[PDB]
Amino acid sequence: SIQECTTNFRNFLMSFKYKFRKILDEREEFINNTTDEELYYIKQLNEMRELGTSNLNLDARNLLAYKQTEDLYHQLLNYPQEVISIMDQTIKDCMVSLIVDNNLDYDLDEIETKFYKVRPYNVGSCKGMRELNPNDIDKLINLKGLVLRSTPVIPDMKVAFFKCNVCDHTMAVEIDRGVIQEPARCERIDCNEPNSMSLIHNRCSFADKQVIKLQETPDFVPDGQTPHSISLCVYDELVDSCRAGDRIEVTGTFRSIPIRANSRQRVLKSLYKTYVDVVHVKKVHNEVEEVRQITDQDLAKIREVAAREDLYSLLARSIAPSIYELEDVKKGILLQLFGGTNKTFTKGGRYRGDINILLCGDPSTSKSQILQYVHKITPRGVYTSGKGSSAVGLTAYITRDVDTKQLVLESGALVLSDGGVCCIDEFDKMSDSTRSVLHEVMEQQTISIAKAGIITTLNARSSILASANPIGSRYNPNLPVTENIDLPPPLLSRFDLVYLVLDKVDEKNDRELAKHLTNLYLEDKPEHISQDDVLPVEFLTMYISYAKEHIHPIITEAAKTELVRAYVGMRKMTTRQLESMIRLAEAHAKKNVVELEDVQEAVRLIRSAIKDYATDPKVQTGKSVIQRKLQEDLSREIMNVLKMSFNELIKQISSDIQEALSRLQQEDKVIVLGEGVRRSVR
Amino acid sequence: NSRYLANSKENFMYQANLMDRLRERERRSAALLSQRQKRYQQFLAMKMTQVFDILFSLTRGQPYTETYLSSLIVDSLQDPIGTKEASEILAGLQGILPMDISVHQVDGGLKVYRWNSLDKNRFSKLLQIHKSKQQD
Repeated sequence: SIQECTTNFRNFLMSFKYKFRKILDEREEFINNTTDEELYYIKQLNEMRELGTSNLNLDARNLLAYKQTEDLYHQLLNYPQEVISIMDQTIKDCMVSLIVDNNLDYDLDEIETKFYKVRPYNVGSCKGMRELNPNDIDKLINLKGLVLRSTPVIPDMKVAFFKCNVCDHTMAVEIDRGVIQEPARCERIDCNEPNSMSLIHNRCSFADKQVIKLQETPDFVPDGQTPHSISLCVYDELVDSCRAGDRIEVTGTFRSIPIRANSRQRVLKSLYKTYVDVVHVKKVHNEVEEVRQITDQDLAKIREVAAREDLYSLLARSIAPSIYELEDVKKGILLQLFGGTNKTFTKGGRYRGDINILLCGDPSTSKSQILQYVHKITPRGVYTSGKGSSAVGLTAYITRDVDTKQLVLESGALVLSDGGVCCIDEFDKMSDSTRSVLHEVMEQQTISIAKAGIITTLNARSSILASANPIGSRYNPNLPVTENIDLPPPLLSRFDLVYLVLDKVDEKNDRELAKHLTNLYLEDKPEHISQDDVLPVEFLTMYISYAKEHIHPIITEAAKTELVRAYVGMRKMTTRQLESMIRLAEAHAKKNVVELEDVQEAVRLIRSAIKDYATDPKVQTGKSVIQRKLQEDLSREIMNVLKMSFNELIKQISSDIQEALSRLQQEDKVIVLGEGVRRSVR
Repeated sequence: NSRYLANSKENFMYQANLMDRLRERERRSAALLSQRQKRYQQFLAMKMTQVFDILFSLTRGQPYTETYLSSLIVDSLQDPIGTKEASEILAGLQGILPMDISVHQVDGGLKVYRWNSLDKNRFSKLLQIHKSKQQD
């Protein structure tokens, strides 16, 4: 009903608080009594008069929170063709009531003449392009896809302009439902001549109309099927707001227009061209004021794991519970998913904050299995090969549309992954023309292509996770790293972590690895492992997306001092290694600050690959003393006291400290006397 | 004899009396630094006069943010004014016509400008008053 939907929407905009949205979202532990009690729609209506806009970003989730608007939200998803027209009239009467209640000296004619439009978005009916049932004609369905191409603005006539050829009588006839009712006779009494009005297209009021081709999201497309596309229609002032390679959320009506079988006849085919009329554009003009993702109950569990000291070991085991060992390798990949923040500068250059990890060593060591697991976690991750993708498939291949037969520009494997991790297999089997393109992606995160007279720079800010392989498929220990792999020296310095996973023959390692792989095939579920030791895939994705949008670590003065000293010591044994330790230390605490414990962990990951070598590439008790010198060093401080606690010995002079104390206890040289303090021999 | 900065005097190669001149250099912190701040006012007072005759000679009423208005002034005066200097032009014009230009701050670091009626005769009379106050 018209009168029923009017009073329901009027009282909703005058009696709504932020506490109602927190009820349906299961948010009862973070409710403020100063900001949630105030009306949100009142401040939005007051800002429209001050700024002078004419579009309201109405949230569809707010209608479900109110118990009196339960039937109104169901009617909007059914046929919004008659519901939006009611909301455009109820918002006009509410604007006039706010002026009389405030008693302002403003022009009332300039406000009533302005036609206000409502833009609903973020509904509950999130049906994809494959679930478009035929009974959903003219229904607002939210779509979550990706923009493929962009078409220029096409003018759409709205008000026709006519002019006589005898008396020159200008007229203005509006178009109703796409029907241009031309006048048969002139309106002038002195003229009155049939078929004497001329249509002037240069004096007509045109409207903006843009066609955007949206591609289906690969996260929802089932395995074995190709993602289709759909046509979108953007009107009003929302044009020129969606570029190629952007993740938006289209929540508009699902209309349809008939097609003609011939360009000269008036016949129509049985098929109807389906198109989605865009109403609101929510990126994943104006700006998002806030987001209400996940659940507040899950945030308490997130902070519970963050308070535990075993976070670096729990997340390393849950990222790959099917691969044994590789603790140093999994610790680097975990930081690649998080990564450092992006401190954007206005007068400075853009610094790449991603972590480029390169795997090396002998093959058949669970190298290809790692690239298949990160792709399933990242929502924008891809998986490509070496020889299967040259320098054209990774950049942007110049394709053509099968509808307009025009030269279009399609994104590649490096452009579609705007925000994820790119998994490339067989990095050593790439051509020379493909290795030169990755030099600019790992530095400025930009792809400049100048072919066929089109010199454009494409942005590609994503991490590269590849796995190299030797020439003879066997890493010889008597050969340098630059000679075993055919990778360019400049390409090796651009990476951040160059792991070398070797296949060493060990009886103690092959016995434990075979028992771990056999337990996964015996039982489908790890019953021996507790639930608090392995995190599910759904909880791991919510912990990375939440920290990458709110947690921003800042390098303090104490953390920046140790980074300079660590960079000088590494050269005394390029500038790319300095930026790798910054993103590694920032992702470990992602804590609002960078502590000293996070910087020390990043140096251990870098020293794990660049050590045990100096002028040439390719036990410690008697030959390298240490144990012989520590017996006279730690006992020297103890003898000086008698002439102490365990914490005072470290500050006055810690795995080697406890080992030296156990050696003197067997020779009757010291006294334990508990773990608190130590006593010397009498 | 007009302004021509082209002379051969530049780069001509080749007790405690001069030490007193270095002591007077400390007074430049309140004189030379104050003159530098007044030099930017000369490039902002007379610069905002032609800006009001450029934006108001076009659209009006519709809302315009600070980021959208800054890119329109630089693109129209590149044949210049930087991005930082364009922000001070709209800020100085608010004190002249507070009843014509409405500024509403947004919680996040954004400023939206809006004007209804921009009269050229009213701005021409107020431009001579602001120019004479800075000269004293």
